[PDB]
Amino acid sequence: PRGSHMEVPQPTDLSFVDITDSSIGLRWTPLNSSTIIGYRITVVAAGEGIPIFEDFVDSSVGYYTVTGLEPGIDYDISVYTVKNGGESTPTTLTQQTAVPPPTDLRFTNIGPDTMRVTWAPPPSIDLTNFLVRYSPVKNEEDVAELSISPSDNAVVLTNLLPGTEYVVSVSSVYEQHESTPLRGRQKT
Repeated sequence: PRGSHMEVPQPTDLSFVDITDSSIGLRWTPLNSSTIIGYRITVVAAGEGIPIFEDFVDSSVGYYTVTGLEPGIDYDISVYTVKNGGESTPTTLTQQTAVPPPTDLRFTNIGPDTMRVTWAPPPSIDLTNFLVRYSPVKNEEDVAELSISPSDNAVVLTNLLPGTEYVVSVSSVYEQHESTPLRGRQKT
């Protein structure tokens, strides 16, 4: 088959960085095979079959990018070492672009048992909702939850206990997938 040889090693140390705004960066360490032609990289969502993406770089390149990925969906990335119409077996790994969390959580005690909580939503994403979780700092198991409109950047928590500290987390939710929690704590 491929015959003429000293096999074509694949690369190693495949690395993937994401979020930062839909941009996935893929980097790796050069293969061993002497006189390489370049690399071929594919990114494919882990499900249906049409959305595969491909890019090809030169031998002197060790990274490449893919844009506008879907938040919360798993992608498999494969890098092949290329040598004039000859390719190595690929190295691969999976990546799940994070759902952008909200930012800058602010507390405003508006009553002895009431507090207003506001935040800045993640720009450029049509969220399903924000999920608010809160509980006393001494009993995180007495957590309470609230599902807030994606167009809403605030919520009033009521019926809180006097002289009590609460832990409040706000999470973006996009098709069942939550962002890391935006967390803060305040005392009534």
